[PDB]
Amino acid sequence: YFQGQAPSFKAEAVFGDNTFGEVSLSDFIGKKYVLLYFYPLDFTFVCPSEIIALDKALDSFKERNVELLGCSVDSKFTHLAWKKTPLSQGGIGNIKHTLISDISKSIARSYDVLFNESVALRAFVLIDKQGVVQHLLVNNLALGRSVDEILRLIDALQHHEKYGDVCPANWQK
Amino acid sequence: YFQGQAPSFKAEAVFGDNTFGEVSLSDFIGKKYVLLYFYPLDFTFVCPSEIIALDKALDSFKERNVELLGCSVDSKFTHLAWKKTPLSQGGIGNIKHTLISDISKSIARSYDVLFNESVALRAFVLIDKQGVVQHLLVNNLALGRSVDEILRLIDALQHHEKYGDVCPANWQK
Amino acid sequence: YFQGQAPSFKAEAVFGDNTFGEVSLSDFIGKKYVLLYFYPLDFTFVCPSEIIALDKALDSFKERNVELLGCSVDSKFTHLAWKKTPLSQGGIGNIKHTLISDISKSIARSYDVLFNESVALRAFVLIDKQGVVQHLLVNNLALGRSVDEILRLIDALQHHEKYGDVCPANWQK
Amino acid sequence: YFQGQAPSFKAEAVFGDNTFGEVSLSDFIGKKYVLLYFYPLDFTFVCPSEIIALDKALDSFKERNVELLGCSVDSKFTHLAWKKTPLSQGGIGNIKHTLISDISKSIARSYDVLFNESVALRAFVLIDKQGVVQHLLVNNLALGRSVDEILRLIDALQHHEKYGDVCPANWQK
Amino acid sequence: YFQGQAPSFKAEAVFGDNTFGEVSLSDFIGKKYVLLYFYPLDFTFVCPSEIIALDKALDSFKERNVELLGCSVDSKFTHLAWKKTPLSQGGIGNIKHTLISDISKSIARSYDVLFNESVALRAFVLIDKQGVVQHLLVNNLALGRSVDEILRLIDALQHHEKYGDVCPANWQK
Amino acid sequence: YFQGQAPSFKAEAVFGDNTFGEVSLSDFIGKKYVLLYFYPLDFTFVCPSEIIALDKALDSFKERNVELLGCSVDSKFTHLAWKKTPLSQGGIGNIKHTLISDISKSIARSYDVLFNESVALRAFVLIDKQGVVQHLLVNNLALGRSVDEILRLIDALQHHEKYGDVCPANWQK
Amino acid sequence: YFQGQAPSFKAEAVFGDNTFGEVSLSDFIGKKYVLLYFYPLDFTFVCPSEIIALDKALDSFKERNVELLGCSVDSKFTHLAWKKTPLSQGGIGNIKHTLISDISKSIARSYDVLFNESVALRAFVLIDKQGVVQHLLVNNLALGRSVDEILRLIDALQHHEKYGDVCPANWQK
Amino acid sequence: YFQGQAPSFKAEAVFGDNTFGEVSLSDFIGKKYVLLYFYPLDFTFVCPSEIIALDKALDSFKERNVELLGCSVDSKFTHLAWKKTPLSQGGIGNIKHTLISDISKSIARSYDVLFNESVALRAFVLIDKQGVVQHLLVNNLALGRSVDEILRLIDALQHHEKYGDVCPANWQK
Repeated sequence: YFQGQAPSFKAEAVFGDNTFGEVSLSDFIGKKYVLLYFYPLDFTFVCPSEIIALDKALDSFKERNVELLGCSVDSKFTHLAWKKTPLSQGGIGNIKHTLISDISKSIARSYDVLFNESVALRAFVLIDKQGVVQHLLVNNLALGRSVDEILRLIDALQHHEKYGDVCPANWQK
Repeated sequence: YFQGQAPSFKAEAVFGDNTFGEVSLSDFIGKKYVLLYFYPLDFTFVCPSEIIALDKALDSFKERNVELLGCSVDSKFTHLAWKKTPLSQGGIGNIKHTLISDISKSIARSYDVLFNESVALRAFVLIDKQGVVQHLLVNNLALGRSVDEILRLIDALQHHEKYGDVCPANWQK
Repeated sequence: YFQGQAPSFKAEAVFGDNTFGEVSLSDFIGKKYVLLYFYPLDFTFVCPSEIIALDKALDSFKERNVELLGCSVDSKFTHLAWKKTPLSQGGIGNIKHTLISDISKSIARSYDVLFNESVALRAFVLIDKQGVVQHLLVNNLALGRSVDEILRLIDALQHHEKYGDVCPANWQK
Repeated sequence: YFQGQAPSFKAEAVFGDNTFGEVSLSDFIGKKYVLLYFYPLDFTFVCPSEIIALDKALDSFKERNVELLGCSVDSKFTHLAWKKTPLSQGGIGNIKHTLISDISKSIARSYDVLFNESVALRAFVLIDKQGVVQHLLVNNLALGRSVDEILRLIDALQHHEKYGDVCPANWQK
Repeated sequence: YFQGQAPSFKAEAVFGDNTFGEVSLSDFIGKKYVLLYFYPLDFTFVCPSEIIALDKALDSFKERNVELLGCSVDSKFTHLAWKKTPLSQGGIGNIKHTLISDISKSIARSYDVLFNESVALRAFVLIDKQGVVQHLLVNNLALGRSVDEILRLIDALQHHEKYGDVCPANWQK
Repeated sequence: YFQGQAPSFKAEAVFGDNTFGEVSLSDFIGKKYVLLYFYPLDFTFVCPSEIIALDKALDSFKERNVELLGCSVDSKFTHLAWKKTPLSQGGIGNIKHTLISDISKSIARSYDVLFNESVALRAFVLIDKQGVVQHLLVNNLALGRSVDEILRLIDALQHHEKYGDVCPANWQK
Repeated sequence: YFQGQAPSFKAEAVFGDNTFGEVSLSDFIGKKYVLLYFYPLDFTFVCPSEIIALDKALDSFKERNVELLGCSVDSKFTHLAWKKTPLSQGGIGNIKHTLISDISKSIARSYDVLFNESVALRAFVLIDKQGVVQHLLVNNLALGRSVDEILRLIDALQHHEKYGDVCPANWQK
Repeated sequence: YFQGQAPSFKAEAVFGDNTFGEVSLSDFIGKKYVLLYFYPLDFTFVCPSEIIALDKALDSFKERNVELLGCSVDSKFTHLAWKKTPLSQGGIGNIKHTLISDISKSIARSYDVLFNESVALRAFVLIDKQGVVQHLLVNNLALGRSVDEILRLIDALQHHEKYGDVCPANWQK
């Protein structure tokens, strides 16, 4: 879970292109950091503040070599229809980051974010280039407003990998 | 785990006073936010960068109404002896925040941070005034260097509770 | 399963009105016969020949006191968006019979029609006014083309309840 | 069950000849469609309306390349004695289709038609040339009167295999 | 099993009268000794040497206050048809002792005489007026020829209950 | 149990010689019939009527090619001491048939004659030259007085193996 | 096991009197210390060095208020016969301390001294007046020669209860 | 447990040198006898009467070829800090025998001395050169005062291995 590799997955996905494909978490090993996020459902009457805020800050994730992956229990076909629905009609519009489909609910379950065997709870999961979990943000920290905070944690992660931790001055073995 | 209450505990503890007592996570409900952190062991030759950095920033946690709780699998007696050992001799000195004792390893286990049924992995767990988990920081984000980041997440949490999430401008039900 | 009551359910639903509600199979006891049907997913590129054929023959089901219930693993929100998508754009249009939502997949599972813990297989289940299964049609009999056959089975069911079975002429106890 | 092959069996049987043999459901693969039917017991005082009606329509099943298989928990020896009992004395007479014997009750159990670990419930199971279930008719649809309906479903099955389903006119991907 | 009461049962039965009823092993407590016997099947081509030999010696069992109970996995309806079939046509004729029906196979199973979850093995079980097993005869001792031996064991049982065991002359505590 | 081979055993034993050895039930296959008998304990104040009666009739068992095996949960050492105790002092004297020792209670358990995980119940088990159980005599038929009856069953067994069962005169397939 | 009460038992026993009775370990609570010892079997050809050495030192146990209890898997009847066998004939003679009988092997099992579900291993178990285990002596310390050592441990136990442990001179909290 | 080898272990350890290493119980096979002892915790306010008494008698164990091993659930790092704390400040000082670390609590558990999945109970375990348990001393016999008694048991063990047990004079097979 937090000891070694993040739970692996092989899922169906709608790319920025609106073309379908398969995405495995291992595809990003030694290539990109992954910001995997969960949301409950497509097409609801609760505004999709996290998908939109994250997509609005897509270039900030790309500059930091981070692959954004949005995940819900909906099918890839539902994801595509929600992208073909404009924001003015309750849709997400043509977002440019990938939406993965957790139709069997196994992904949500492996990340311990599945609510009453039905929908995923809101969660932000940062995974490093080796496939190791660095953070899990939930509840009042898993909001669209949290984008600025996620990017600061990515900068801290990237800074920590480069320089390591610091020792208290007066401490000695 | 991330759905409702954080795993409950009733543990032995060494207070800032160097006096012993009992601490329950529920003692802080409707009183304080809790920053529960784990570290593997007392008395090792790896500098205690997280205990010291957090204690150096104690006043920043108090101003934000956050109770700092340090936890390892060591006994309260070992915690006390490590506080009575100065930094120059490999100790932590008289830190002013509480060190809880997870002698049965049940706390570490309930937070899924127990490594090979022996020691806890490094972790920072932020819990709100209702006893609900807001974040879990691990691996390269569970360093002493992370203090600035923890406080920014507390400020975001506190800001999010006050104002809620924001909706994309052009989105409509 | 086929001995007494059909598996019970309490599900979310999109009515003919495009209004949301809850539907329990027991709501129809002593009121209506139920033709519960399953299909895999909303929004796919396989034409929805069964939803459309059944809705086109809705008045034939109403005259025979049969409540049509369509079911897939999609949410009620997805069902509503697929109804708000016209046939020319790959939608189902404003169908006048109820679409129930099996978001937890428990309904499909109870009827033994859940394929690889993901989607429901095509199935037509006829249930009497006492809540007892009369038929299960699957595979090459669970097609849109089958509507004429379903109605003939309803007429046979209704005729059998009224008159009972017939005995061979020359047979004697 | 309804996903791939119908439950397989290897049973003792009384043929039209009144000779004994073994019948496996797989014997009919790529040869015949199978109409497997269950009834509770031989020699009862309830007239055998389903065995007799089906045998009276045997030529209609043969013209449609359908093998009729009657099944109860009785032995092949009991089946033979019931065939050697004329209709006027409470028997079935010399029927020309096969009666299989489910002495261990394993067949009934695999088709989920075993009542209180004793006798099979009335059921009509249509199986295609590949050994896949197409329908299950039970309760008020598992009557002798249902013969006309079974044959119409066979005609629909055979028609559906030849031509496939039909798409709604105005629907487009 | 052999410690206290013989396995209890409540079964369907064909009496000497050819009338149907229910028989419980407990009906005979404080009334009769019971000679419960098992055989595999009715209507086979193996002569029913045990049913016939026992019925031919019925008066010898009645004089010794023994109730004869024949048991197989066949239904009461099959038992009745086999009694209505004369010996010359492979039947048992109008036997005057009761044939019980073990349709669920639970009786055979409780006496550990059920062969491959299908038919009962040949067995002679003598039960006393308190419902306690006195003997089990099987294999080459469970033959029709064994009648003379069964009656000698009943005489020994009845003699042993009246007088108890005998002590060796020269033995002393 | 009664289907094929009697439960196998390899036990410690006191022979007629008062010498110790090992006895396996399989040693007698194709050589002797075995009359295995159980009794609760050595050295009690209940006279050993079955050991003594059987030993007094030893020559009758030898003439019929039957190996007598007495069994209790006592050790071979206890068996030997009870044989070295004369009948006048509560012993069995120098009996000439084998006493096997069921120190682990596994033999009694395999024959379903173990009472409250402590001692064996009285039982007479006749086993043929192929190692198959022919009878089990218990309770009021497992007395010392039963010797005459055991020998009559051996004569019937031996007669049945030679000539088989007899068919009723007027019966025909 | 070693935390609170020693495993409880209610066993059959042969007293010094050669009279039979029942012994419960709880009978000695607040009355006597108990030296419970195990040995494999009565009547063997291995001299009973532990029973004899302990009985020869009986008065040393009585002066120290210790109840000696000898235990093996043999019956009380075997124990009595071994006491009625003199030492010159391989017996134990009239020992004056109690021999308990572990016929079900449950006592040996509860003390973890049961060897291959057959006999108890040699063991000396000292139990205090509150029913708490103070020592377990096994293998090369569970010999008849060990009597002097057992009594020294009883003297140490009794001395430790009276005066408690001693603290190192220069040690301070 | 007491049948063959004492539970094996591979543990971290602080040697007399104050250097760290690994200790396996098997390292001492065919070399030394082992006196493995357990105590609950380092750094408590209960004086360490057993560690100190045993270390004060170290030369008596060395002369008898006995390796002293002290064990608690504390880490090797805590053990080292307690040795670097003088007796006057509540420490153990520079003891010259090994302290093993049972950080996972698996050793305590294998010896059945783990109290409430937290700390080990006081116990003295003597193990021979073949790795076989000879004694377990607990409760009021597991005190610092017990050193004189432990050494007398070692002398008895060593004497018993050399000369074996003694037979009662008048006893004969």
